[PDB]
This record gives sequence, structure tokens and C-alpha cells, in this order.
Amino acid sequence: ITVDEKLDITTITGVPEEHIKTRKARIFVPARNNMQSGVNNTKKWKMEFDTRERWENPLMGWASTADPLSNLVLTFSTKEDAVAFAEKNGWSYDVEERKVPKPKSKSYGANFSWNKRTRVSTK
Amino acid sequence: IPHGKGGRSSVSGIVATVFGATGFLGRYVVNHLGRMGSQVIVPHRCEPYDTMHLRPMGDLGQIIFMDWNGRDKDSIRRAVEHSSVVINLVGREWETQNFDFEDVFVKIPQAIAQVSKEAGVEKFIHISHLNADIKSSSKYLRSKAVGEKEVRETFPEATIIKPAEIFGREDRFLNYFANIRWFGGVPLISLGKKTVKQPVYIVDVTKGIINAIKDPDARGKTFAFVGPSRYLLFDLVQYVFAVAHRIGRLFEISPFEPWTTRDKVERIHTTDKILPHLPGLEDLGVEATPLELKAIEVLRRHRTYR
Amino acid sequence: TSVKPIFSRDMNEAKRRVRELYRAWYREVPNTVHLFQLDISVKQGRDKVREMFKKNAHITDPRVVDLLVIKGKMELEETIKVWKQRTHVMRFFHETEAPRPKDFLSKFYVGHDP
Amino acid sequence: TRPTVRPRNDVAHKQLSAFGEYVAEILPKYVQQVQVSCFNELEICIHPDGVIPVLTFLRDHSNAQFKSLADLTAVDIPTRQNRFEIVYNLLSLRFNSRIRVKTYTDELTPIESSVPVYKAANWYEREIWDMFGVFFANHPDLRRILTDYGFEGHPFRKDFPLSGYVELRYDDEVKRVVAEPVELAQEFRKFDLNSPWEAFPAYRQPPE
Amino acid sequence: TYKYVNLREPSMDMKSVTDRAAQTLLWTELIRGLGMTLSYLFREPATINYPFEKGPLSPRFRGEHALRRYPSGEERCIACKLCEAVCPAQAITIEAEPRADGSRRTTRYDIDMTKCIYCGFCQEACPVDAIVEGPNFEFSTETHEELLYNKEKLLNNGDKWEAEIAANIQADYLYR
Amino acid sequence: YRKVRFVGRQKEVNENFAIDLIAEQPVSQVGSRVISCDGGGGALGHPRVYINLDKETKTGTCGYCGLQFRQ
Amino acid sequence: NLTLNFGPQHPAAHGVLRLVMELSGEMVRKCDPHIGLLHRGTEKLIEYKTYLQALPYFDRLDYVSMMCNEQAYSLAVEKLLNIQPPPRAQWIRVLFGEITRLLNHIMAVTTHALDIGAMTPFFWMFEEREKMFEFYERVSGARMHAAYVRPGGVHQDLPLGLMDDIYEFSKNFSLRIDELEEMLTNNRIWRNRTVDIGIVTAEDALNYGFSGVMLRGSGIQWDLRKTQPYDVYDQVEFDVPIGSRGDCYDRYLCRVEEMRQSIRIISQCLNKMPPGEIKVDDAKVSPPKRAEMKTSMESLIHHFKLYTEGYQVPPGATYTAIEAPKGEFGVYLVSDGSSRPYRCKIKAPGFAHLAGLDKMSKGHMLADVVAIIGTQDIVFGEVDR
Amino acid sequence: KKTTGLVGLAVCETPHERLKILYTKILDVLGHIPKNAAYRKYTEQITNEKLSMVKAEPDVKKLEERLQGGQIEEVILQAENELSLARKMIQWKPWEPLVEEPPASQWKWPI
Ligand SMILES: NC(=O)c1ccc[n+]([C@@H]2O[C@H](COP(=O)([O-])OP(=O)(O)OC[C@H]3O[C@@H](n4cnc5c(N)ncnc54)[C@H](OP(=O)(O)O)[C@@H]3O)[C@@H](O)[C@H]2O)c1
Ligand code: SF4
Ligand code: SF4
Ligand SMILES: [Zn+2]
Repeated sequence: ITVDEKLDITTITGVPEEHIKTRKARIFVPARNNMQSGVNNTKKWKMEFDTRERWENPLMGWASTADPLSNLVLTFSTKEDAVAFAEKNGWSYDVEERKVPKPKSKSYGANFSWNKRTRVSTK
Repeated sequence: IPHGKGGRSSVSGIVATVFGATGFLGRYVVNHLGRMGSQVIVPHRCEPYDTMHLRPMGDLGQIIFMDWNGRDKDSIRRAVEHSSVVINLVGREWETQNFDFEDVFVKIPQAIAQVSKEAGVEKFIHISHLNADIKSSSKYLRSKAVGEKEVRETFPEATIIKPAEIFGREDRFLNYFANIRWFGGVPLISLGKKTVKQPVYIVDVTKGIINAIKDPDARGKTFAFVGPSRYLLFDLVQYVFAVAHRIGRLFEISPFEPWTTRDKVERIHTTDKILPHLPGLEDLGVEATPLELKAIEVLRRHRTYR
Repeated sequence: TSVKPIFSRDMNEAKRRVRELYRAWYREVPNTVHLFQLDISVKQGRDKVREMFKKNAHITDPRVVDLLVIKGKMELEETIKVWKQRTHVMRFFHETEAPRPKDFLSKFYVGHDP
Repeated sequence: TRPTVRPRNDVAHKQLSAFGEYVAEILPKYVQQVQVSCFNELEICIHPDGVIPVLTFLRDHSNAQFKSLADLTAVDIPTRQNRFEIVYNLLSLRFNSRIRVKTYTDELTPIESSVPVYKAANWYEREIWDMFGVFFANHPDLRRILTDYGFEGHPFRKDFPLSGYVELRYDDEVKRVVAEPVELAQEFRKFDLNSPWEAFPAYRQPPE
Repeated sequence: TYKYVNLREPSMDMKSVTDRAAQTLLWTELIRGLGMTLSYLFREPATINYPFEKGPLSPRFRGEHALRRYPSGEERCIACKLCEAVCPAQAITIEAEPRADGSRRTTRYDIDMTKCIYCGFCQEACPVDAIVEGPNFEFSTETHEELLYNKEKLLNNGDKWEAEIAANIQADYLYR
Repeated sequence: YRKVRFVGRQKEVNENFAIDLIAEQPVSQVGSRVISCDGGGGALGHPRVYINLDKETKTGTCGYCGLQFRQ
Repeated sequence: NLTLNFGPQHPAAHGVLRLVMELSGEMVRKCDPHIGLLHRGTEKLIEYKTYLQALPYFDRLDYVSMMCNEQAYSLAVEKLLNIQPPPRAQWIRVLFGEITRLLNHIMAVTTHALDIGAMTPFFWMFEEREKMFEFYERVSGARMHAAYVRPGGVHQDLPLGLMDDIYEFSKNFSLRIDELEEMLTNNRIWRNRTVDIGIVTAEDALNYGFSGVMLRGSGIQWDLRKTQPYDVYDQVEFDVPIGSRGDCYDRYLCRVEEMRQSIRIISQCLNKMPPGEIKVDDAKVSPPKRAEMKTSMESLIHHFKLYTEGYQVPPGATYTAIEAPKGEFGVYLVSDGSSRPYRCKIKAPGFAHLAGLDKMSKGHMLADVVAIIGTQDIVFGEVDR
Repeated sequence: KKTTGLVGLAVCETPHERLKILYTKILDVLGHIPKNAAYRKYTEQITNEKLSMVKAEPDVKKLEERLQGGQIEEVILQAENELSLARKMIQWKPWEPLVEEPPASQWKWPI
């Protein structure tokens, strides 16, 4: 069998060059591009790294660049394995929080009052 | 103004202009200038094919080629009207069958001490030699020091660079040795008196320019190039045959690119370890290269293994 | 750890293996320097060998070092034969690369904090 | 329902519901999940303790020949707490039937390779080492195929970005073709394409 | 089904060996067969004298890019960006702006003729049918710095000819 | 600054401009309410769009159509 | 032992495939080739594209097949999307799907007969091959690489013509295949150049996972062409060749009879085509017509959105393979549920067909080894799977 | 016949009893396994199904029907490996229950 149970926090290295200690990741929730109202693009945690300089390429004006990562987003399942991926390869990060709104109390019929203020007109 | 890493495809602010740049010295200098990235403007004389091996150093849009004679004025003016700095390294050995060869070190550095200077350039740098003195030797060695003073009237602050003898890959002085497969290998001239001069290494030459190109404050304060440790011996000629174990010419051959049994043979055997009060290389640091490590590379003869 | 190892068990089949192939590199550095027809001094090669082993000495867990053993041994397969045509061996030395500044006042004049 | 809709059949959906059922019945040691695809495919989820004998059981029989090893692949899945996913695909010659073997693993935990069981896995098994680092056990010759000699990346996983770090260039500084940090002329503009409003009713998630 | 080719046992009798003995010894093979099938030289050489003669094509042949416009010049492009989002090599780059008359037009317009992989989807994505793969293979400049086409090549290149372009669309638009 | 890259290269530039070439059109008129604009011909050109012409006698070139349309 | 690397040599054939030879004096007994001259980053690259946009990178995977590739892709996608293609469209995928086999099986003999060193059967057949690229240009878009098969069936209808052309073409082709019969079959030297070479016939000839020819022509009768359907492909009549023993000369003689089958199928397919439509009608996958995307309102919103993003594919793994004219063609297309696919691992031939060069080579000469390779018909860039 | 169709084998030599040993060769080794797994319940089922139709009737060609293998010399190989299969069923133990259940959410596809 050769099970040999032991314990160590798995920090793997050698596969990148230097950008372990240089950068800091970010875990957050994408929340409702507000030109419309589709809520399908919630429920999945994503990541994005540091943004570095974008200069002008002096022949066209293209957005040529250094900063070799700059485009890496993965699709996470939840907050639980969100941390566990950033530590398993081991570079710094910072975590946001999921925002869910009010439930909330909305009821038609109270928009026509005898003495209240909740009263609509000009419909 | 600069932007980002200067690995490749950067801007780095500077816009230079290097004349000549087809020989051993002028090519290898520009091969650093297209690495950090800039608008390198190199005009060549009469050679479309002889710059083909030059292009894969500047990435894209960084180099540009123009045509010029030198005795004409505006061809040396139309190109240089938009730049920041400009260096020059133009010149060669023996007198042409058509040229004049005296004023080429006099009026041709003056032809770019023209409106070129007036146009608004700065940090204009010319080349010198360590042995170019006003003394009566030689026909080529002197008449180089004439340009060191008579053209120094113009450009009152330049930091004209003064190199010693250089050794690299495809020069003339070190390849003058071991191209002497002959019925007798004689030194110059069967005497170990003055040998040798200061063979500075070619990486130190191109490193001195790029530190000085935005140093700052290096105008007028002319500089000298230190060689190796320390003077050198007669052993060098024996050092050749020991370890060696004893470009637009023509379509068939050039009739005269000779060994020149004339004042060529004395322009190197006139050493002149000159004044050490010039700053001139270690202060424009950092340049420190021996001889014994770079000698395997340039020498190439029939054994090649042992 | 409910996972079986590769070769070693705990640190003592491990640390004798990193010492082991070090001699195989150590007789290799003078052997290849005349073979691949490149011209540096041979002691620089022996400095760069121990450069690579000493840097990763911050490991306190087995089967990662053992994973580097498989990486370290596979390097010798191309090395003893001729499978790196005069470039990959020169790729170890960051030679013509411009120097990184690594100094705070030096970084501040050039760059948007890279 | 109409034309221009794929006509499914039930005969192959019946026997593949029938055949794979008594497979878990006769080895309840390694099999942990069996599922039938809605278009006549079969998955047999296997913990990799039985990586050799279940193949060795499908290596030979009288009711299951299955001696045509077609496809060894490798699929990474982050956010699973065991990342990778080795997936086989084998073919019965006499019966015209496809079945796949899904075996998960992790990075450092090795896998007993199929070298005596099949000899078509000679170049396939090495590929997962070169691309992921999944060290298979007891292979006679582990080497480097389909990558360049100086990489340290195992690129087909997700943390390796689109370009590497190793944009190559030439200089006449001496002779060499030297490496350099990577520099592009253009960003590879990354779009944003996922429209909202959930076009699929059947695969609806547990709403938590 | 089956077929068993190259599966035939020999004759092995008195007379039929003389057909296999005259074959090897006097070479009735290899000359009647292979010396006659080569000659066969008297046929006409089907060669195109390329600087003078040219070969056939099709009306749907792809090639050089160009831009069209309406009757008297209007810039048929409307800069609706759809050709950009389907270019597989992302050879398109467009920056638009409201021109002072009010209708939107383009400012930069690029086709990376190096990167351009000629999927031609730009021709099948424009609603107002702006960009057209013009059928002329005239090319081969001398620098990498030249083939990046800006806008003022393409309107000029779309106006070196139009009757070449305008007849091919008008003979093919019924199919697609 | 950029003016050095074309020395002896003659700067191949466009001649005509469509910045203002709408303005030389004989701006159309109908005297109705709503008009089709399948201009340039049917099944080509800009798609069908309907414009109200009541207010400073014009339409506004339809955006798509480009030709000045009015009453 | 001498360790020559006769490969990178641009000695005709295909200057690539650099390998080693630890030859035992004259015999080889050890061959360990190297691959990876074109890795190109293919399977990583598709992970950022959409379904319609990624499609020509299947086309450039061979050198030869233009309609047999993308046949293994749309049929690998239409199963996920619950679509049968319309019936006029299926008669064209069999027509061009049985015309690319008349491009491999011409190139698979001549290029093999050039490494060998014969000059004249290289020029005697490519001059007839020119009569066939005029088809490709007339129907789709270009010389070879045509993004023509879509997931929504055929792109567009082939124009007026191409039915008195193909019948004109195919009625004068069997004389050209009767040429090479006189050139190679009855000849002795080429027979003496290849008999009993590469005798691989055991059950390790199938345990190595080979696909067709370097199968059934060596023995075991099996193919994907009448045990597994594609489209209207079983409603035509043909037979499949089998050679006698397990050498190269009894996998060569598959390809002469194989070209004598594609002429029958084309002359059988033309009689059976009905008039009809091109695309799938429900237009959540096919784009609508050009005369429609300029009139109505419903046409543009199901046009303008269908190019910004792609389709909507349901999740769940899938797999299929078809008959490439040199083998199987595995595609294990992992779907995720958006316009952009997940992992797309491909199996091409040559993984099996060239790893088994170790078994096939030894005990033989060095001049045998170049004659081995042009029999499996191995094309690089296709070993990038 | 002199060629067996499938190239690589040889008609070697006698049908009807080379098989009849090798079925009975398995059935004696079949009794050695402890009977709790249903491996015996189906393998002894099909061998008794086979050997009843095997033993012992003319001709070779009739034995091809009602015995769905290739040619009769290849039907040896259908059970040749099966003898090598069942003897390794004693070595490892599939009749033991499940081991290493996965951690409770792994075989869910949509991430
Ligand atoms: N530092 C040293 O040790 C050393 C040693 C010897 C000489 N030098 C001098 O320092 C510089 C080093 O040159 P190098 O070693 O690279 O060899 P080089 O071949 O002389 O390079 C200098 C360039 O000047 C060009 N040239 C010569 N006459 C010209 C003229 N009338 N007009 C325009 N160009 C002319 C030459 O050929 P093109 O006309 O084709 O451009 C050449 O490209 C030269 O000035 C040389 O005289 C220095
Ligand atoms: S072709 Fe279409 S998408 Fe491209 S610039 Fe013209 S209008 Fe815009
Ligand atoms: S021509 Fe080809 S590469 Fe260029 S934009 Fe159109 S589809 Fe893209
Ligand atoms: Zn209009």
C-alpha cells in the first residue's frame, strides 16, 4: 500500500519564473452589467490579476504590451474552493464578498390610497 | 519619453543617426540600439545588398535606410533634421584611386559640423584614436590629429571618444596576424620592443556609447579607452601560432585591397600609451575584459578540436 | 496524506538522490564544454550546477523533491547524448539580456512599477 | 416531433442500459458510478486503484472483446479538489460498441500505467507527462514529446497563459539565437460573450 | 463485403511456364509495357505561359481586400463592427467617431494582411455589404512594414476598380 | 516628429473624401408621410427603414441611406 | 555503432521527421524517431474561440482533406444539438466526402513513388489532378482550404454546372488508373522493391491500435464505412478490398481497388439527388438568407446576435470518429454550455501508425526504412493531435 | 483450406477436442474460486452453454454457427486469454466491496 500519512501545505513552484511574489490575485463576483437585467451571469466566482502598463506602439497606435499574463479568468464553483486554489499554487490574493439584494416587499394595490402617500398618477 | 520594458518594441525616447555602419565597428554598435528600441536612422553610401544582414536587429519600423555621398550637403542634412543625438564613425584605411583621403578626416567631419549642428542636435560624438598625434608619423596616423583640433573649433562640446586598438571578430589588426600563411612569419620588425598597444574588447566599445548617449553632462569632457592588463608583450605574436597551431569588393576579385607595403606597417607599431588624466573608460563604466578568454573565439584554424 | 509516493519514503532516500546525480553533472561539465564547441571557462559551469541545486533548498516535504528528481534526471538524457544543438545549453545563461535594476531609486526613474 | 430533428432509437439505448448494468455487479470493488448517455454512450467511473485489472478484465472475455484502444486523452478541471481527469476510450471489435473509462486522480499521486495491458499507450501515456506532469507508474521510457527542450510549464493546464514567456529572437551579438521575455505587437483583445437569461431548462442547477 | 486481391495460385504445368520463362530471360515484360507507356511523348504539353497566358477562376474567388461605396461617394461602411468580431486572426481594428454631419463613420481601419487568414467571413457578415474580397492576386511588396493596410489604401484600392467587383456580386448574390 | 519615415516615399494618400459629399446631392422630396429607403437598389445596399418627414422638411439621410432626403 | 540521423536532410519526400538510427553494422535493430517539428499550439488555441470561428483550424489539420475534415466536426457537433441535416445537404457531403479520397489515394502513391525515386508517375498524375481543383474553387471559396461544411449543413448551393462536369470528369478517369497498373503492378523491380517488407500481422497489429489500411488489407475484415453510418451512405453499393498477406505490397493493392470504388459511388450518387434546400430551417443555428436579412425584423436579431456570439450547445461529453482516407479520426469534444467550447482533444492517425514503426522496421536494411514510411501515408502537421 | 483468413494464425491442428480440453481446463480452475461473486455465475453459464454445443458434432463449418466467434482456430483465442483471465481472479480480489468513495461532489459536470 505504502500509505505513509503526512502533512504539509502544498505550495508548488518552479513552473513559473518569478511572478509568484510579484503579483496579487483578486477573487470577486461579476455583478449585473446594468444595461440590461439578466441575472444568469451571477453564481460563478472568477479571478483577474494585476493590470500593468499599456503604451502606444509607434507605427499604428496598437495596444501592444508587456505584462505577459493580463488575461486569465477561470470559472470557480464557490467560495470554499476559491481560497484553496490560490494557496495550492501559492501567491497573494484578496477576496471580495457576494452581494445579494433585498427580497423585497412589493405589492400592487397599495398604490391607490385613502389617506396614505403611496399613490401613483399619470399612468 | 520612455515606456515600459525596453526588451523589444519599446520607444525609449532617443532618436540616433549612425553614419558609416557597414564596417566592423559601426554594425555591432547599432545591434544594441535596436535592442532597447528607438528610431535608428542609418543612411548607407552605395550598397543595397551590403545592409541585408543588418535588418534583423531592429524589430519593425525602427530602422530606415537613406542614400548620401558626403561631399554633397543636403543628403547629410535632409536625414538629420529630425533627430536628437548623432554619432559618427566614418573613415577607413588607404587612399582611394579616385578620392583625396586627406580632407575625408577634415572636411567630412566638418560637413556634419555644418547646419547639422545648427539644426538643434546635441551630444554629437566623433571617434578619435589613441595614437593620432601631431608628430611627423604617419601619413595616415597623423592627419587624423589634424581633424582632432581643426574640426574641434566647431562643436565646442562634443565628448569625442578616443579608443585604443580594438580586438573583436572581424577587425583588421588582429586578423592581420594569422592571415600571414607565408614562407616566413616575421614580427614587426623582428623586434620585441614596442609591442604591444592596448587591445580593448569590442563589447566595451559598444557599452561605452550607450552609457554616454544619455549619461548626462558628457559634452566636451572627452574620454579615452583603457585596454587590458596591462601594456602587452612580444608574446602575442607567439601566442597566435601557438593556439592556432601554426562585402562589396567585385564580382571576381578586387585588384587592390592589399597588405600595403607602405605606411600601413608603422601605424600600429607606434604604441603611445597616452595621458592617464582622461577619465575616460572606467568612469564611463563598466568595462573590464581580459584577453585570454576571448582569444579562443576569433582565431580559427585547421585543428579546431585540440 | 492519503497518497502513495513515487520513489522515496521520508527525506533519506530523498537527500541521497540529490547528492547522487550531482557527481554525474560534475564529470559532465568538463566533458561537454569541449564537445559542444563553446568557449567559456569550465569553473563557471561548476558554479552554475551548484547554483541550481542550492536555490530550491526550502522544501520540507517529500515527493516534490522526488518530482524534481525525475526532472533532474531527464535533463541528462539530452545532455550525455547530442540533442541540444548548441543553443539549449547556452539558454541556461541569461547572457545578452539587459540587467534588471532591483533597486528602489533605480526602478523609480524607469517604469510604472514593473 | 418534426423533420430536422434527430430521430433517436431505443434498441441501442436498451442494451447499453442492459450490458453495463451487470458490469458493476461483478466488480463492486472499483466501480463507483455508471451512467448511460442519452445517445448510446457509457461511462464507468473508476477510482484508480483498479486502473489495471478492470482494463485487464475488458482486455479479454467471451462476452466482451474490447481490444481496440483508440483514445487516451487528458482533461483538466479546476475547482474540483482533485484537478485532472484521465479518460480512456476503447472499442469492441466484434460488437460495434463504444465505452469510455473516466478515472480521476490528482497531480502528485501517481497512476499505475497500462504498459503490459496495452502497447498502444507507448506514446499516448508520455504525452500527459509532458503536458501536465501526471507521472504514470513503471513506464519503461519516460521522455519529452511534442514540446521544446527548455520548457518548465506543462502548458495544457489553465494557469499557463496563452503566450509563454519565451519569445525568441536572433542577434548578431555573437552567433546565438537567444531567448528573451515575451513582447507582443497586439493585446489579443479578449471579448465578453456570455449572454444572460439561461437558455437551458433541463440542466438547471440545484438552486441552493 | 469482400474481395481477395493478389490471391491467385500459379499455373505449374508444361506450357504456361514458357510464358514465365520468356518473361525473365528475354524481357518481353518491361519494354512492351514500360517502354511504350513512356512514349506516349507525342501529346501536347499543357503549360500556361504565365506572363502572357492565364488560367481559369471562379466568380466566387477570394483575394485582395477592398471597400465599396454607393453611387456618388458615400462610404457604404457604417462601422457596425461585425467584421471585427468574426475575424479569426483579429486583423480588423476599428475606432469610430460621430462625424460632424451626425452619421457615424470610421477613423482607423486596419487589415493585417500578414495575419489575415482569409476566412472571408467579413464578406458574409456585413449587413450593408461593405467589405468585399476583391478578385485580384496582385501582391508581393518588399517590406513587412508595408502590407499593414490603412484606410487610405483600401478606399483607393476599392477605387482602382469597381466594374470588376460590381459584376461578380451581381452574378452571385442570388445563391447566397 | 513622425515626419522622417517617408523621406523619398512620397506619401500615397487618398484624393476624394466622403466627409462631405452628401451635400452635393439633389435632396429628394415627396410630399407624403412615410417612405421606404431601399436605396442603391433592391436586396443590396442599406436595409429598409421608414422615416417621418414632418419638421423642418427633412428626414436626416436615414443614417443608413446617406442621401439627403426631405420634402 | 554508428548513430546517423538521416532525417532533417531535405532529401525530397518531406524534409522533416528527424530520428536516430542505432544500426548494428548494416541492419538497424533500433529506431527511436523524434517528433514535434510542428506543435503549433493547436489544442490550447481553440479554448478562446467560438464554434463557427474555430472551424477552419480543423481544415488546416491535414494537407489534403478539405471535406473529410470538417466532416468529422459538424457531425461531431450536430449530435449535441439534436439536428438532422436536410436531405439535399447529405448528398453533397457524400459527394465531396467521396472526392477527397481521390486526392489522398493519388498523393499516397506518387509521393511514395518519389521517395523510391521514380520521376514520371509524379508528373503523369498531378497534371490530371488539376481538373479537380477547379471544382473546389467553383463551389466554395479558394484553392484548397475551404470553410465550407458548417454545423448547419452545407454553406450554399453549388451553382449551375458541376453535374455535366463531374460526369464528364469521372467518365475519363479509369483510363488514368489503368496507366499506373502498367507502370507498377506488372513490373518486377518495384515488386522486388516491395515484397515481404513490414510483415506485421499478429494481434499486436491490432493491439497497437491501428486504423484502416495497414489493417484489413492485412487480414481482419472491419471498417467504419458499412458498420457505422454517416448520412445517406449505406444506400449505395460498393465493396471493400482485402489483400492477401501482411506486408506493404498487400496494403498497396488496397489503394488501387479503393480508387476503383470511388468512381462507382460518384456514378451511383448522381442518379439519386433530389432538389431541395441547403440549410437547417429552424435558424437558431443556420443564418438566414441574404434576401431575408435586409427586409424583416426577425431576421436581423437572429442574424446580428448569431455572429457576436455563437450557438447554445447543451453540456455533456461526446465523441465520434469517421473514416479519414488514411484512418479513424477521433474527436472528444468537451462541451461546457456557452458559445465558447471547452477542451477539444483530437486523435489523428500516425500516433498508432508511426509508434509501431519500432516493431515494423527491425531485422531489415536502412534503405528499407524510407520505403516503409510512404506506405503508412504519414503527414506532419496531422501528427499534432 | 490452407490459409485461415485472419493472417497471423495457422490451423493448428485439430478442432473439437483442442477446444474440449480448454473449456474443461477452465471449469476445473473455475471451482477453485470462493463462490460469492457472480463472476462464476455467468462465466460457468456461458462455458457450459458453449461446451454443450461444442461437444461433439460435425462439421467444423457447423460449429462456426451457434458459436459466435471468428474462424474455429480463432475461437481458441476467444477462450485462450480467458484461461489467463480467470486465474488472475484469485490474485486480486474484486469480490471485496467498494474502496475509496469519492469526496461527495465530484462527478457533477457543469463545474
Ligand atoms: N577603433 C580602432 O581600433 C580603429 C582601427 C582602424 C580604423 N578605425 C577607424 O574608426 C572607424 C572604424 O571603422 P571599421 O573598423 O568599422 O571599418 P570600416 O570598413 O572602415 O567602417 C567605417 C565605414 O566608413 C565607410 N567609408 C569609408 N569611406 C567612406 C566615405 N568617403 N564616405 C562614406 N563612407 C565611407 C566605410 O565603407 P562604406 O562607404 O561602404 O560605408 C565603412 O563602412 C573608421 O573610421 C576607421 O578609419 C578605428
Ligand atoms: S464591413 Fe460591416 S462591420 Fe466591417 S466596417 Fe463595414 S459596416 Fe462595419
Ligand atoms: S478576410 Fe478572413 S481574416 Fe480577414 S477579416 Fe475577413 S474572415 Fe477575418
Ligand atoms: Zn435610403
